[PDB]
Amino acid sequence: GRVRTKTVKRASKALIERYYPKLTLDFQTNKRLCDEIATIQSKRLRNKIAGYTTHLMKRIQKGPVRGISFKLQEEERERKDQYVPEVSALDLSRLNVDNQTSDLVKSLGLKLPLSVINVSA
Amino acid sequence: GWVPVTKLGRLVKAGKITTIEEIFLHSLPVKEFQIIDTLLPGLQDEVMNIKPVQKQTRAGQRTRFKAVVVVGDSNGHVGLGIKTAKEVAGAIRAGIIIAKLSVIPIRRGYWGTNLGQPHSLATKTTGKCGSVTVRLIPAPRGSGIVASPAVKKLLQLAGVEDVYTQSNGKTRTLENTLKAAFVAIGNTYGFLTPNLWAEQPLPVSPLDIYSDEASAQ
Amino acid sequence: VLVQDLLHPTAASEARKHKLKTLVQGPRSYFLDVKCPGCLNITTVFSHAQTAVTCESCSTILCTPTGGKAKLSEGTSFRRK
Amino acid sequence: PKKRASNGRNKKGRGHVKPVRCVNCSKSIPKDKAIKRMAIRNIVEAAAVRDLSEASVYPEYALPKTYNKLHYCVSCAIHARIVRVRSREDRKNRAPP
Amino acid sequence: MRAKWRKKRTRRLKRKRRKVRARSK
Amino acid sequence: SLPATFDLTPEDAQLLLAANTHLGARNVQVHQEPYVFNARPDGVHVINVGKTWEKLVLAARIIAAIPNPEDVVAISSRTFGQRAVLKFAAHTGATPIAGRFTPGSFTNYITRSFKEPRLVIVTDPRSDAQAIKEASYVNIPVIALTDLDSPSEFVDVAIPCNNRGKHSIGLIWYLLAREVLRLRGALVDRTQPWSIMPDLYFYRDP
Amino acid sequence: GKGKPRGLNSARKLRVHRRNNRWAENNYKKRLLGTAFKSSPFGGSSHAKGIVLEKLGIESKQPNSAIRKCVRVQLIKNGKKVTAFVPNDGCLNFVD
Amino acid sequence: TRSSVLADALNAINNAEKTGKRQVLIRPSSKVIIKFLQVMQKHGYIGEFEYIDDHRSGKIVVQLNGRLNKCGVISPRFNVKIGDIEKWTANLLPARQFGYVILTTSAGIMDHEEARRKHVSGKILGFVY
Amino acid sequence: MENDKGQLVELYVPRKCSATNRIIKADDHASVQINVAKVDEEGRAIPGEYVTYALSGYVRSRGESDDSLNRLAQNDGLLKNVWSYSR
RNA sequence: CGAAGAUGAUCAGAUACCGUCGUAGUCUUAACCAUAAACUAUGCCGACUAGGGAUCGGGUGGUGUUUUUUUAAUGACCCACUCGGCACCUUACGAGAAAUCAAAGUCUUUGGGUUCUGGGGGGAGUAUGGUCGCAAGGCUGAAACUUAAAGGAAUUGACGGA
Ligand SMILES: [Mg+2]
Ligand SMILES: [Mg+2]
Ligand SMILES: [Mg+2]
Ligand SMILES: [Mg+2]
Ligand SMILES: [Mg+2]
Ligand SMILES: [Mg+2]
Ligand SMILES: [Mg+2]
Ligand SMILES: [Mg+2]
Ligand SMILES: [Mg+2]
Ligand SMILES: [Mg+2]
Ligand SMILES: [Mg+2]
Ligand SMILES: [Mg+2]
Ligand SMILES: [Mg+2]
Ligand SMILES: [Mg+2]
Ligand SMILES: [Zn+2]
Repeated sequence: GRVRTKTVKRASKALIERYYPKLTLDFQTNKRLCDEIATIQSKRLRNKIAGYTTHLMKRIQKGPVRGISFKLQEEERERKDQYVPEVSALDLSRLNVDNQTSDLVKSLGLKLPLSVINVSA
Repeated sequence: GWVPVTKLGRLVKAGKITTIEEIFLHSLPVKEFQIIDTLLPGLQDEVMNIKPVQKQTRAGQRTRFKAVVVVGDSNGHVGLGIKTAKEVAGAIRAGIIIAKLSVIPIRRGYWGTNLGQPHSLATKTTGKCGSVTVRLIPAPRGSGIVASPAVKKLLQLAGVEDVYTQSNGKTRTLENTLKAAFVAIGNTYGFLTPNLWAEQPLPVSPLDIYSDEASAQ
Repeated sequence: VLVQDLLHPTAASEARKHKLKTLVQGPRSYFLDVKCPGCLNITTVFSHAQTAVTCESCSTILCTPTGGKAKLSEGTSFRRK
Repeated sequence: PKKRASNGRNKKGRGHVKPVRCVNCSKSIPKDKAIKRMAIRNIVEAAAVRDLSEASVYPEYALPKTYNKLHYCVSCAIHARIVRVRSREDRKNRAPP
Repeated sequence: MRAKWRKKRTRRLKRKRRKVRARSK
Repeated sequence: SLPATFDLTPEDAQLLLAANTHLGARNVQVHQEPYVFNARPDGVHVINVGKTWEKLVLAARIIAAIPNPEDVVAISSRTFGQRAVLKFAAHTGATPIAGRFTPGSFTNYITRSFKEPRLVIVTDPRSDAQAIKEASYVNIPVIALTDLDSPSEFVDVAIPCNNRGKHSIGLIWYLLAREVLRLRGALVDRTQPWSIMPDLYFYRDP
Repeated sequence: GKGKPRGLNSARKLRVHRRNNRWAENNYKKRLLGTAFKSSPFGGSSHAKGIVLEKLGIESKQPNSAIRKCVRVQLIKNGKKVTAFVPNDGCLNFVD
Repeated sequence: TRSSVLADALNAINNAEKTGKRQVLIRPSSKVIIKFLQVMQKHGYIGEFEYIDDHRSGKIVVQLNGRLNKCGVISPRFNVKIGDIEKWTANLLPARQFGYVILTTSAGIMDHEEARRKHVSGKILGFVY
Repeated sequence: MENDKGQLVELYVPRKCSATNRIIKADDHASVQINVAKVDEEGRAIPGEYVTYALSGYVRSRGESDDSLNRLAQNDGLLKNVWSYSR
């Protein structure tokens, strides 16, 4: 049974939340820099914290991790989320408008391309 | 000072609101007792009742203490706070906090002739909590507060001089009696009398006016 | 709806009511000039006509009474009022 | 206090329904209360379908079925784990599952 | 006692009370 | 009040009628009956899109009246509107809450997600029922995107729209962002369209 | 309409109903039947003189453990026998 | 069956004034109802009202502004001396300054202040505040 | 209210609901006040100038506040063809 | 089938539950009785107040499906209303001590009309008187005396051959 407690997990989240341009996918250097950037009171606890931090870094490598929110994730979100389709949807492929839909169009009085096609019911 | 959360608090400790009737008028929720402690500094607290409530356990009874606290000044404002705690001093202190947060105004009035400085309430009012119903009737001058002593202290701390009280249900349930009386004196501005029929131009909220003296950045 | 005009409702909302539950109650029945194909003489016949109404030429039935509106006898011509 | 609104039964506009007898203990119980299950079973069993097919003239015959409507009293359905006492909020649920 | 059998025991007592009076009457 | 350029345009009509914001539900509640225009056969009612546009412009007038924009919170717990609330967030000021609302965000000042808005816009009053119910505690008006069967309790400005369609949700958020920018100097003209396209408010698979 | 009749000419029904229901109180029943002058050994009186017959020791009800030191008394005006408590420490030595 | 139509009128008015509606439909519209509503209207508690004339008993639509707390009928119509008007006003009215006890008097249907000025008295119909 | 010697004594006239004219009192935290921006020529929003409504917690809890705001805005001119008196 | 009763087991006992029989009874005719947790533990009449969907009976309208085959009755079905019914679901505007309740709401802001019932628990539905019944019993119905609680709803715990 190797389930890790919240003192390990919360420490690892609070290490990746502020030392991401630091610690990498290697346990040995992560273990070394936990001694500088944190005051972990025992070597075994330091080793658990460093290994779970490394396990989390290997997960941020392939997709993001929910609950982990650092400021190199936000640009990685925003650059991917700036995408817009080039087909430019909600344009006119050739506007298929039903009967009561066209009555709505006419009662507005607006210029609409039309194709009145009855509803099979 | 606390340099707080809550935009209304950042207005109140900055001094953009210096009067509790602005908060009452705009119905702003007061979630910090220091707002009430600054806008109403002369607020007097009184411990109505401390009683033990008990919980049955696997072995033993766990006892906690329920404190009922009335805070108020004799110029038209009271609050009521019920807090349970493991110790009575903590129950009384957090009851003072909750009672300060629950401060409401009362509409005082005349039994009737409008010779100055209202002594009574403006309307018959009722309040219900549990089985208890408390009815306050306006009374002439020098009648006093004709009420049982807990309700009498709540109306004295609200600054009513002149009131009759009817009651119904188990008034020995003290928290229900005080909560029904507190509902009753909250209904005083709830009633629409003909002198409030005039439609008013609906003033702009201080959270819209001093919107940058709020919103710490 | 909390604000509505009870004095002038829509004709749809008054056709969609019971005959007694309208703003002023009145009948939904009517009368029919009915001409049987024998002669040209015309009998006025109630909508909900409760009675096997006979003309003088077609002296069997013009309408058949049912639970609501009467059923006209399949060759007669009907005009309203 | 009142446990259920349709008190334990299904009677809105009768007064009296009729009694049935429970199929396990013979108790008289009104038909709207009783507890009613259907037993649609194959005539033999799951295992002997191959035995009865290999011992069959008229190959792929029918495999006929038994259809039995069983009526239970409340005590016998609870003891036979047909209805299984529910929580106070979850006993309002009326769906077959 | 269940109140049904309390009522039943009361009926047994009542019959004896109106038989011991019909003895004297 | 609105002079001439706030009326419905054929371009916006093409947008709404293409993205099917006019296709309402099959069951209409009594508080959303006025937005119904002449129910189409095979069940589905037709929403008055001129009335949709008028309520959308009124909602944008409410949004462009809060002085600070960062306490005009946009809510969507449904995955269709989750892109659109972040886009409305980027384009106006608009603190976003996408995904889980975390009850105790308008009350409970010691939460990390504690916000004090002045106006809350939600995508569905069914799915975002917690945000509406908690805006009912701290005096916050609610702009909601509503279908004909969406609930109307503590909803102050119902913008009628097909909540079942991702194009409809994204376009409605798009027009709301566009008109809040038209009522300031970000989008200086009322007529020439916004080069930020409708299509980057639409949720994407896969 | 709250069960009781409200109409202007229903004072007969209201007063007869109040007279009938008044009988369910303890004090009105006891005062109107004359219970104090038929029952109640002190036949309406506040005090009554009597002759001591016997000194009794009554064992008190649970959870109290004591002997209560009463007297059996035949009332002079009435002939009824009553039991009377002798209240104080001692004072049963004072009776006779 | 129906026994007071003023009771149904005032009950419907109260049930929609509680729920915040601005119009009631009242059936079946007696002239006592009309003269009650005229006193309410001249004291400001209700707006315009309109008598729909069907050929049976009339209907009324009443505009309700926001001002009415309670209108009730005191049934039965008790006989009121001129000295015990003050008991009815103390019992039904929420304050001594506002509110009206509506009396029917041979001088007319009128509120208690008007009846005190005219020094008349009669039977009590209801109240409004 | 006012006393005999002038001196308006209230402490404070409460806001009344723009749909129903009920008093909006201090403990009623479901009530809102909605400011609509006033729009000048060429469609700006005039920072500072509002058409203000107040809706009570009663109508907002009852679900009538949207139609009430439709009626109020159409009466003050903010909306044109959304609300019909004849329902 | 089965009060009673036989009879076989069980059990410390078992004059009970279980098993086998089995009279009255269960059915009916002609009369009596007049009670039930006769319950929706919710009198009857009337009005108003919030949303929905299903269903039963009647009615109204589709130039709707089932007889799609040339300008294709009716019944049956579908859609939309409508009145009346048995109910249900959501909410709590409201009510309540709560459970819960569209009535158990429109109640201290207390009056739509009307009938019946109750006044702490026992003693006691007893005694007595009257009256009805063949009877069993029913209907009406106390008091002396006694008592500080009995009760209702919900909570936590503990316990259960759940
Ligand atoms: Mg039980
Ligand atoms: Mg029965
Ligand atoms: Mg009379
Ligand atoms: Mg024998
Ligand atoms: Mg009985
Ligand atoms: Mg029952
Ligand atoms: Mg009964
Ligand atoms: Mg009856
Ligand atoms: Mg048909
Ligand atoms: Mg009330
Ligand atoms: Mg008593
Ligand atoms: Mg008693
Ligand atoms: Mg007898
Ligand atoms: Mg209990
Ligand atoms: Zn003829």
